[PDB]
Amino acid sequence: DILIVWAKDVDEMLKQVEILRRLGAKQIAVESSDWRILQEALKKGGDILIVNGGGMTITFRGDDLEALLKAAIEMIKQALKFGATITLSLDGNDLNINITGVPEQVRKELAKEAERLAKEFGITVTRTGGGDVDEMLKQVEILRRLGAKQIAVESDDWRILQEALK
Amino acid sequence: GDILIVWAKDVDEMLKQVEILRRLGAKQIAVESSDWRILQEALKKGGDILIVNGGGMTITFRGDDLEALLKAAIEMIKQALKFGATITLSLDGNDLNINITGVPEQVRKELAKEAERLAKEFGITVTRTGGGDVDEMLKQVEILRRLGAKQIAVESDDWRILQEALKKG
Ligand SMILES: [Tb+3]
Repeated sequence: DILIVWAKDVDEMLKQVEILRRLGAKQIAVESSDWRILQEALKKGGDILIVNGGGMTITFRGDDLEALLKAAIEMIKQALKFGATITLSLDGNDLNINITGVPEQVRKELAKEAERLAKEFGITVTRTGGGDVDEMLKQVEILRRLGAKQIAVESDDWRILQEALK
Repeated sequence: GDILIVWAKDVDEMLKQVEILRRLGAKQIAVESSDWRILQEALKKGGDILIVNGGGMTITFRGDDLEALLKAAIEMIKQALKFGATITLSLDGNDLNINITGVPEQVRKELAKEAERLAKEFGITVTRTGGGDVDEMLKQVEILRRLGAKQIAVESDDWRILQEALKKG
């Protein structure tokens, strides 16, 4: 079997991999949309790299944790209406919202609603993951040239990302 | 070539995605899902690499009032984030499906109580299900292997789930 560490933070990733290595895990894969986490996973001896090229992460930032929640609520209602799977975690002043299981048209709508909500509630929003096909080709080659022998690519929607196979 | 993973929560979308990749000449396609039906269907249609990702404390709210499920959803997110938990939600017809990870068993018990409380308040049912238990995962993994899964991976953001899966693997 393979154990896959879904990693959102480089230091969280390193701790999780070491915890599993300590207990004798022989096949550790690290999964991220963050190229930095994948490069650090590779240096620390991750057996498989999984490039997550699908979904979307919306991060609301602000010292008013109430205002982050109120924006996150409107995103959640919108995302659930579109049939999304939504994962939420509060990491300091960052409310992290991962959205999967929706097509590109819905990704674009939820990104614009996230930007609107940020201004309405007077907070900051950053969007990551589901980057362009050229960037994925470029960064996957960088992983290979760094010595990555085992790369998998993951998406909930291959209708655009199929361009990467041509 | 690289192994290409199709993440799926719908069986029909899963098959369409696998066909897109197969049409372009993808040699090794993996299917990833928390839904054991979708993983089983991936095997029936000739797949053999599967990723199981649904581990943790799984709770289902059920009701005819969509707006009451939505309200209970919001309140559970508030409560989860307060305890520093990671919360995954999906609205599947009249069922709001929730998975809680990143916390110890002591914190799991507290969020289960608040789930039963919010069920009563908003006039909906809660099913505290062992679907996310690693014992349930191992049983379902054995079924996948007997249905022809040659490569199984267990995925989580929670080191506690992967640790428990390693020890019993
Ligand atoms: Tb995955």
